[PDB]
Amino acid sequence: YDRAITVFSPDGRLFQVEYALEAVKKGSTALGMKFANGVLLISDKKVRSRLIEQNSIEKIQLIDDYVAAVTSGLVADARVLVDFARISAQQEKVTYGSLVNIENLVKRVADQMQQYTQYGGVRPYGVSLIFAGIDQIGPRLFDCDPAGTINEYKATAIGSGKDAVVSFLEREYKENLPEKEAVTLGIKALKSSLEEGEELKAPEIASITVGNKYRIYDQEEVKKFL
Amino acid sequence: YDRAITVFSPDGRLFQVEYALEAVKKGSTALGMKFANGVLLISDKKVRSRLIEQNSIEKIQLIDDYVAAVTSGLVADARVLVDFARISAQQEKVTYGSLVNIENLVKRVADQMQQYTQYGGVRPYGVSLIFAGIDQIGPRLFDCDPAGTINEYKATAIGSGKDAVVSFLEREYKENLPEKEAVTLGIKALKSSLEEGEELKAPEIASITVGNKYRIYDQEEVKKFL
Amino acid sequence: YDRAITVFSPDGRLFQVEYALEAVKKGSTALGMKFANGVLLISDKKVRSRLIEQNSIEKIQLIDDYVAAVTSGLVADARVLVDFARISAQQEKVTYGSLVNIENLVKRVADQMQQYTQYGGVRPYGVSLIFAGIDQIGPRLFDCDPAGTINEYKATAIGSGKDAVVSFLEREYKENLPEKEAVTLGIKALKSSLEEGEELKAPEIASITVGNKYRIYDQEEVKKFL
Amino acid sequence: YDRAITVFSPDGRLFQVEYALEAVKKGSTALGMKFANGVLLISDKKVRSRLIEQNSIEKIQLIDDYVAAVTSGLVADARVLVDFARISAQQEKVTYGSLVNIENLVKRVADQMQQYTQYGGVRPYGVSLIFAGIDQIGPRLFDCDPAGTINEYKATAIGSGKDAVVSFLEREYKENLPEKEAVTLGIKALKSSLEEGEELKAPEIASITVGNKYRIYDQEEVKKFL
Amino acid sequence: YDRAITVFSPDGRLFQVEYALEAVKKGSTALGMKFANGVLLISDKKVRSRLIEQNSIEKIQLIDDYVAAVTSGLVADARVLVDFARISAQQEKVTYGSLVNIENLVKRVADQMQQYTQYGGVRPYGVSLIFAGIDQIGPRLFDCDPAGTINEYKATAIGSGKDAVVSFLEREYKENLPEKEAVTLGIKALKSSLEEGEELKAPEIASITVGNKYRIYDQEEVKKFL
Amino acid sequence: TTTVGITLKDAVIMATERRVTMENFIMHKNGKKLFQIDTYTGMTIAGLVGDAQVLVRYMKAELELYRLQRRVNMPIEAVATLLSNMLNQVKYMPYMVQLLVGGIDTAPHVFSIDAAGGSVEDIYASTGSGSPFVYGVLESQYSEKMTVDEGVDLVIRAISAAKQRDSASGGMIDVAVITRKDGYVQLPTDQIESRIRKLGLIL
Amino acid sequence: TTTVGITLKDAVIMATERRVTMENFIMHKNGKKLFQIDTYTGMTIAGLVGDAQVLVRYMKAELELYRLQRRVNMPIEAVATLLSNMLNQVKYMPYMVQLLVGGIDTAPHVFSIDAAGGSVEDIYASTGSGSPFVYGVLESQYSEKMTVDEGVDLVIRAISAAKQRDSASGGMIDVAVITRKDGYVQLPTDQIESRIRKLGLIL
Amino acid sequence: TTTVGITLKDAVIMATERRVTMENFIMHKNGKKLFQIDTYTGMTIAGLVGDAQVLVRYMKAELELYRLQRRVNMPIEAVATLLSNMLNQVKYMPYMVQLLVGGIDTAPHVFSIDAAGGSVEDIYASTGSGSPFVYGVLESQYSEKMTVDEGVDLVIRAISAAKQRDSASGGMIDVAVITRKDGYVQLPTDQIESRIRKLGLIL
Amino acid sequence: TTTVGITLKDAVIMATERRVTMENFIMHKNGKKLFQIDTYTGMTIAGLVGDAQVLVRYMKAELELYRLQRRVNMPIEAVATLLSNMLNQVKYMPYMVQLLVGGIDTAPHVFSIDAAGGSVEDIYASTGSGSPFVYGVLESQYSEKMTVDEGVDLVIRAISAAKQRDSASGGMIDVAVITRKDGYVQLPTDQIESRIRKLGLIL
Repeated sequence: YDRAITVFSPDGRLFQVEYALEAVKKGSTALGMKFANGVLLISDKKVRSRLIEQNSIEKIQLIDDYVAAVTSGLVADARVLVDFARISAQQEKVTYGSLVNIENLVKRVADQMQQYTQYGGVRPYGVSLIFAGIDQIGPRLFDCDPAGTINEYKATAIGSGKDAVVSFLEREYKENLPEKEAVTLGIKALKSSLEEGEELKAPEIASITVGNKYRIYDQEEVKKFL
Repeated sequence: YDRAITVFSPDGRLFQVEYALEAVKKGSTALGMKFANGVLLISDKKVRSRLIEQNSIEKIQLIDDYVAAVTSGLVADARVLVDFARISAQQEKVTYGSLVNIENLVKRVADQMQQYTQYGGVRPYGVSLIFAGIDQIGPRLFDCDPAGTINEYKATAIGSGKDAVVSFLEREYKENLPEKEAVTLGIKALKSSLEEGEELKAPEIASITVGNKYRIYDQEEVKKFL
Repeated sequence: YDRAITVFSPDGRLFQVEYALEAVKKGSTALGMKFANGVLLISDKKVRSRLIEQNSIEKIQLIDDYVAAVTSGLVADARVLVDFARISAQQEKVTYGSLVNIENLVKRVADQMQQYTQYGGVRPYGVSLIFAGIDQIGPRLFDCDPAGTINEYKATAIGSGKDAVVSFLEREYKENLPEKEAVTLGIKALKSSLEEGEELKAPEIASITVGNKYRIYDQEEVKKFL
Repeated sequence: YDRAITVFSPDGRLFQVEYALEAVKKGSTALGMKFANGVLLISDKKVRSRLIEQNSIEKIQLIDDYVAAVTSGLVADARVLVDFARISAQQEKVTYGSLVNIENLVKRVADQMQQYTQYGGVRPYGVSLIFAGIDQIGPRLFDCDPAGTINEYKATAIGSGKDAVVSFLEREYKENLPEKEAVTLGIKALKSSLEEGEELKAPEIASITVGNKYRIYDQEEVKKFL
Repeated sequence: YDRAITVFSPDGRLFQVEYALEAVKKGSTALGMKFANGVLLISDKKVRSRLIEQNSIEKIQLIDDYVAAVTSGLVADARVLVDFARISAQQEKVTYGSLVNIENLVKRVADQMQQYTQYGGVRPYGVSLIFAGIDQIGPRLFDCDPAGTINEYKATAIGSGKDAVVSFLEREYKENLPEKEAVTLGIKALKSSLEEGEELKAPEIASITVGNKYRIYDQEEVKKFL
Repeated sequence: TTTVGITLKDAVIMATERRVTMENFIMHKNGKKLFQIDTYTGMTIAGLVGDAQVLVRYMKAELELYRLQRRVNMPIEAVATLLSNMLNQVKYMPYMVQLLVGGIDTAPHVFSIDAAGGSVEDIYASTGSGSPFVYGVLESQYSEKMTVDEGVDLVIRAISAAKQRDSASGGMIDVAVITRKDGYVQLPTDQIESRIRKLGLIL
Repeated sequence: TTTVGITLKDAVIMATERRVTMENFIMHKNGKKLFQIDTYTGMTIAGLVGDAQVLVRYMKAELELYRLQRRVNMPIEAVATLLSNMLNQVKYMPYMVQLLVGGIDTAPHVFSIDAAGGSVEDIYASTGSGSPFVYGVLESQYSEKMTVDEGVDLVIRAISAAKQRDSASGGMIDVAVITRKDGYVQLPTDQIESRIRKLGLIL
Repeated sequence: TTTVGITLKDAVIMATERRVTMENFIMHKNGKKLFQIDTYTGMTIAGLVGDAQVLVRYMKAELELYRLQRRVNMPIEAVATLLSNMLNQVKYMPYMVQLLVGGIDTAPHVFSIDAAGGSVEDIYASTGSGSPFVYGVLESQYSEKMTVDEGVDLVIRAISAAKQRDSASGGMIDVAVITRKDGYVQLPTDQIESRIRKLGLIL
Repeated sequence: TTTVGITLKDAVIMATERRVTMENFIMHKNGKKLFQIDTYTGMTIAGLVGDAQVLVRYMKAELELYRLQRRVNMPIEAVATLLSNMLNQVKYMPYMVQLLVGGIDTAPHVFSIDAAGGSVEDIYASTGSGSPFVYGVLESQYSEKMTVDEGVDLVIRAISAAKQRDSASGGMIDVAVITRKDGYVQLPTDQIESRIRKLGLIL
C-alpha cells in the first residue's frame, strides 16, 4: 500500500527518492570548503583490510584539470555518474571551446539524475556528489542530491558523517582563510565527526588555487598535517 | 486499492495529480501581482542554515529578458521545467523572430506537464510556477498547475503560503498602483502569511515596467523596503 | 513486500544486487596475487565426476595475450561477460592500437554490469570476476562486483572460499616475492580455505611476467608444486 | 511470492532456470559418447502408438554434414533451437568459409539461450541438447543447458534417463574403443536406465568417424546390435 | 499462484499452452488419412441452425493447389493462421519457384505459433491444424499443436472427437487402400466418435491423388457414401 | 574466361579453364571456377572474381541448409530461381557475374543466369570471354545422342579451341561430369591430359 | 557587400554598408548587415542573405540562452568556436556565408569565420565583395595607438573607398562601436553624416 | 609499391619494400608494409595506406579474438575468406587496396585478394606498382625444389630488380620467413644487407 | 602553409608558420597552427582551417578525457591510430587536412597523417604547401646527432627557406620544443627573433 516505486505519496513525497537518500547515508564521508583563493576537497579513506592497494584507491576523481569531484553512496553509480560528468565536460570543451561555468556541468549531471528519478522502470541513482573547482566566476563548490537538487556552498559535507560535520562547520567556519589553516580546520572537522572509531586515518586531500591546477597531495604530505 | 497511478477515480478525480498538488503545498511560498505599468514577482527566501551561499540562491529565474518565472514544489522538477521553458522561448525567438505573446510559452509549458499527467509509467511534475512579463498585449501574469491548468491573474501566489495570501489579496488589493506601494503591499502580504516564524526575512523581489527589462533588486535595496 | 526488484530499500540497499551477491558466494573459488615482476591467477577446479573432459574445462579465460580473467558465480553470465570483455578489448586494440591500460577494460566491463543493475526488467549479472595482466603502468589485478564495484588489489580472491583466503592473505602475504614461492603461498591459501573436503585437488594455475605472455601451466607442472 | 520470473532468490538461484530444468527432466532420454576415431549419438525412440510414422520421426537432427545434434525437453523449443543452430552454422560457412571449430557454434547457441534467460518478459528455453561432430581439433561432444552452460564430455547423456546412465558411465566407460563395442556399451547403458518398461525398443543410432560424414543407421542394422 | 502466463511450472509445464490445449478440445472434430496414391481430409460440419448458408461454410481451406488444411479450436485464430500459411506458401512459390516440400511450410507455421508461445504479453494460438498434400517426396499428412509440435501421421484426427477416432484408427486402419474404401473407413471413424448426437450429418470431404489437384466433393456425392 | 555446360542423355558435363585476371596481366595460372554446389549439381564461374566467389559461398550455404532441413536435394529449376531472385533483389548495385548452374535431379539440366538474373533452360550453354568459340564448335559438332566419353571429348575440343583463339582463357582445363549414378565426380588432371594427348590438341 | 572590424586599445569598431542584392540588380538600398548578438559583442554579415539571417537568429538565440543559464556573457573565443562547430557540422550542404564576429569581454577581439568554419584571431578583419579595398586602406593607415574617433574615421574612410571603387557595396554606412564602458552603442546616422561631411568624402 | 610472396616446400616467404608515397613526392623512406597478422601467418600491403592499415588493424583484432575464443590458429583459407567477405560487403564505397596474405597451417599458402575481394590460391604472388617485374623474375628463376636460403635470395633478387626498374618502390627491403618450426621470424636488416652484399646487387 | 617536425636524440621539435588564407588573398598574418594536444605531445596543422581546428578540438578533448580516465599520457602510436581511425571512418565526406602529430612518451616520435588516415613513423616530416623546400633542406643538412639548439636552428633555416621560396607560407615563425624533461615549452617570439638575427636570415 505504501508505494515503493517512483510515484507520489498522499502527502506529496517521493519514497524512492528518500530510499536513495538514506542509501547515501551509508556511504563514506567526504567534505569540501572554500578558502582564500580556491577550494579544497577532503575525503576520508577507511582502509578496512590490509590487502587493498593503498595508493590507487581514489575517491577524489577529476572531471577536468579545472573541475574535481568526490562522491558518496553506491560506488558503481558514482563511477558511472563521474564518467558521464567527464564526457559532458569534454563535450562542453568541444562545443564552446572552454569551460566557462562549472554550473552548467553540475546542472547537466543533476538533470541526468532527475531523468532516472522521473521515468518509471528505473531506480534513481543512489549516490551523492560534491563538485569543486574554479571558473570565470571564481572558486565554486556544489552539492548533488539523488533528487537532483543542487546547492552552492561555502563549505559542505557528504556521506555518513553529515550532521556532526555540518554542526562543526556552522560553529567554527570562517570565510576567507589561508590554505594550511583551512585544511587543518577540515581535518579537525573530520576528526570531530569520526570519533566513533577512536582513530581518524590518513585521509586523501586535494586543493586548487585560482590560476593553478589540482595538487592532490601524496601520502607523505598529508601525514604532516595529521 | 484507492488508485495510486494516473487513472481515474469512481467519482472522477486524478489521484496522482492531487498528490502532486499536495506535494507543492510543501514548497516555498512565492507571489506575484500586476502594478500600474508592469508586473512584479516577490519570492520568499527561507535561508535555513548560515552555510548556504546567500547571494546565488535564486528562485526568480529568468526565461527571457521579457519573461520571468518563479516556482514552488519539487526543486528538481522546477529546474528541469524552467530549462524546458527557456529552450521553448528561444525556439519561438528563432522561429517567429520575437516573443509576441507569453501565453504561447505558458501553454507549451503546461502542455508539457500535461503529457506526463496523461501517459502511464511516469509521475507528473510535482511543481507549480507563475510566469510574469510584458508582451505586445501588455503586462501578463500566469499560473501553472501540476495538472496543467493555467489561469491569468491580476495578483496571485503559490507555495505553502497560498490561502492566507490570497485572502489578503481579496481583501486589500487594488488594480492600478505605483511600484513602491505595490511592492510594499506585497511585503505586507508575505508578512501576513508567514506570521508563524515571527520574523519574515529579507526576501528577493523583482519587477519589470513595460519598455524596460528586469530589475532584480540587490540585497541592499530590499532591506530599505523592509 | 520486501522489494524483490532493482529498486531501493527503506534503509537504502539494493536487494537484487545482494541476491546476485550471495549467488556468487555459491560459485567456485579462485584467487590472484601480485608477485615480483608480474601477477598470477590460481583457480580451483572441483572435478566432480570422472566423465567430464579433464583438460578442456577452463576457468582461466584469456581476454588478450596481455589481459587474463577468471570468474565465479553463474557460469553462463561468466561466459557472456568474458565474451563482451574480449570484444571490448579487441575494439580498444582497433581504435587505440594498443592496450595501454587494463583499467579502461575493467571499467567498461563493470559499467556493462551496472547497466543491468540500473534499468528495470532485467536481472543483474550473478557473476564475479578478477582481471590480471600487465600494461604500460605495470602488473595490475582488479576485482569485479555484480554491483559493478572494482577494486585494485595486491592479492585477492573470489568465490565460495572468500573469507578464509582473505584472512590467510592478511596474515601471511608479502609484497615482492619470486614466482615459485608466490604460487606455493597461493596453493597454501587454497588449501587453508578448502579444508572441508580434506583434499585439495590438482588446480589450474597461470602467470605472467612483464615483457612476456601467459604461461598457463600444464597438468604435469602443477602436480610438482602440489 | 517465492520468485516466479527470471530474477534472483535470496540465496541466489534462478527459479525459472530451475523450472525449465525439471521441464527437461520430463523429456525423452538420449546419449552420446566418444570412441576411437569419432563420436556417436544414440537416441531412445519411445514409439507410443502404432499410428505415428515409424521412419520419419527423427531425433538425430543434422546441423551440418560435420556437426549433429540430439535434443530433449520441449520439442518445439528443440526444433526452433536446431533451426537457429543450422542457420548459425551456415552463416559461419558463409563468413569463415569452413567450420573450423564446433565450439563457436555451441557457444552461439548457448548465448542465444542465455539471452532469453537474461531479459524479462520471455521464458527460457525448456530444452537441453548435446552436440557431436569432428573439426580441425578432433571429435567433440558438448552439452547445452537451459541456463546456457556448456560442458565438453567424453561421454554424456540427457533427458529423463540422466542419473542411471551417468552412473553406468562413471562405472564402465573406457576412453579409446572401437565403434561396434562402443555402441554395444551405449545400448547397454540405455537398457540399464530404461529398465522400468521392461523392454528397451529399437532406438536410433548415428556415428561419425573423422574424415567421413554421418552414417545414420537404418532400421535393419540397429536390430542386429539389439 | 498457479501461474497463468507463459512461464514455467515447478514441475516444468507450460500452463497457458495447456489452456490453449483443452481450448482446442472444444472445437469441431476433423480427420485425415493417407490412402494408396494420396491423402484425404474429412471434416465434420455441425450445422446447428437452419439459417446459416449451408454451402459456403468451409473448414477444408486450401493453402495451395497442392497443400490443403483443416482446423479446429478458435476459428478466428484458425483464419489468421491459415492466411499466414497461404502467404508463406506463396512467398515460397516466389522465392524457390515451386513448393518442393510441404514440411518447410508446416515448420514455418509451427514456428509462428511458437513465437507467441515464447514471448510474454501475447496469448498463444488456441488452434490446432492438420495439413495434407503431395510434394516431391509424396503424400504427406502433418499435425500442428498450439505448442508448435508437429507430427507426421499416416492417419490422424483433431478436435473434440480425438480419442475415440484415434482408438478406431489404432484398431482398424490399413496402410495402402483405395480411395472409396478409405473414405468409407473415414466416415465409419467419424460415426464411431460422434455417436452422442445419434446422427452423424452430411460432412465435407476432400482428397488428392498424386499428379492431380484437389477434388472437394459437392453435396450430392458425399450423400452417396453416407 | 570461359565456361561450358553440356547436357546429354543421362548426365551433364561442365568444365572451365583455370586462369584468373583480375588485371590485364594474367596473374594466376591455376584458379578455380568449377564448384561443387551440392551432391548432384555444380556451378561454374564467368564473372568478377570476388562477387562470383561470394555467390558460390552463399549458394553452397543455402543448398546445404536446404538439404539439411528437408532431406531432399534441390531441383535445378529451384536453384536457378533462387539465384535469379537473389541477383534481382539487387541490380542497381549489381553483381557483375555471368553464372551457369547445371545438374541432374530426375533429368539433367544446365541453366544460364546473367547479371540481372535471367534464368533460361537450354541443353548446352557457355559464358565468359571465350564463349562464342565454344558455342561455335558445340553448334557444329554437338549431337544429343552422345555418350559420356564423347561428351567430355567434345568439351575438351571446345575449351582447347577457346584457349587457342582467346587471350582471357587459358591454363589447364578441369572437367567434372555429374551424373545420377556416380554422383559428382571431378576428373583427375592425369585423365584429362590423357584425353588431350589422345585427341592430339597438345603443343 | 563589405564589412570591417577594427580592434583598438579598449574598444572594437565594426561597420557594414547597407545594400542587398539578392540579384545583380541592386534591389534594397537600405538593408541590415550589422547585428547586436549580445550586450557586449556584435556580428556582421557578408554572405547569402537568407543563410546569414538564419545564422544571426540562431546565434542571438543561443547567446541569450547562454547568458540566461549562467549569468555571464559569452567569451569571443567561445562564440567563434560555437559558430565554427555549427558551420562545420554541415559543410556538404553548407551555408554560403562569410561571417565576422567581434566584441569585448576582458580584451577586445574581432574574429573571422569563413563558410567552412575557420576561426582565426586578428586585430583588423573584413569580409565581402568589397573586402580587399578596405584591407588595403587599413594596411596603409591603421595603427594600434588610435582613439575611438580616429578609429571610426578610419572605418568611414575605408568603407567610403570601398563604395567608390566597388559595385556590390554602397548605400548609407552604419557603424557601431562596442566598448566595455558604454556597452553596445550604434551610432545614429546624423553623426555618421557629420563625420562624412567633416572628412570631405561626400559627393 | 611492391610485395612478394613465395611458397616453397615447408615454408612461405613474404617481403615488401619500405617507401610510402602518399603523394608523387616520395615522402617516407622507411614505412611498414609487412605485418604479423598471427603467430603463423602474415599480411602484406600494396594499396592506399590508410585503408590498408585499417584493414591490418581489423584483421589483427579478428584473428586474435578468433584464437582467443577457440585456442586454434585460423586456416589460411579462412582468413582469405573472411577478408573477401569483408571487402565485398562494401565495394561501392570500396577500399582501394591490393592485399596479400600468406602463412602456414598444415601446408604453406600465399593468397591474393584484390579490392573487390577475389581470393585465389597460388604458389607465388605479388601486388603493387612494381609487380610485373617480380612476376617476371619469379617466372624465370623460381622452382618449387628450393630451400629457405635459396628462396630468400630469390626474393631479394626480385625486389632488387623492382627497385632498379621502378619509381614507386624503393628503400630498404624487409623480409620475413614464416615456417612451421620457428614460427614467425622477421629477418634483421643486418642479415638482409649481408645477403645483398653476397649477391652483389649493391651500388 | 608549411609545417615541420624533427626528432632528435631526446626531444622532438615542431614548428609552423602563421599565415592563414582561406582565400588567395592572404588574410591573416598571425594565425595559429601549432597546438598543444597534451602535456607531452603536440599537433600541427596543414589543411583546411575549419576542419583542422575541429580535429584539434576533438583530439584535445579525447586526450584529456583519456588522461583523466587512466592517469597516464597517451602513446604517440595510440594518438596517431585514433586519429587515423577517426579520419577513415569518414573518407567520402572527408576532412581535407594534412595532420602531423609529434611528441615523446618513452622515445620521441613524429607521425604524419594524410586526409585518408595513413599513419607512418618517420624521424623528420613536414606537410603543407611549402613542404618540399623544408624536406630538401632537412635532407641536405639533417643529422640525428644534433642538440636542441642545432635542431631549432635547422628548423628556423628550413621555414625561412620555405618563406623565401613560397607564396602560401609566411609571417612570423613559432616553434615549440617538446622534451621529456621540461615538458611542452613553446619558445617566446623574442628568442626566435634572436635566433633569426643570429643566423642572418633577416631582411
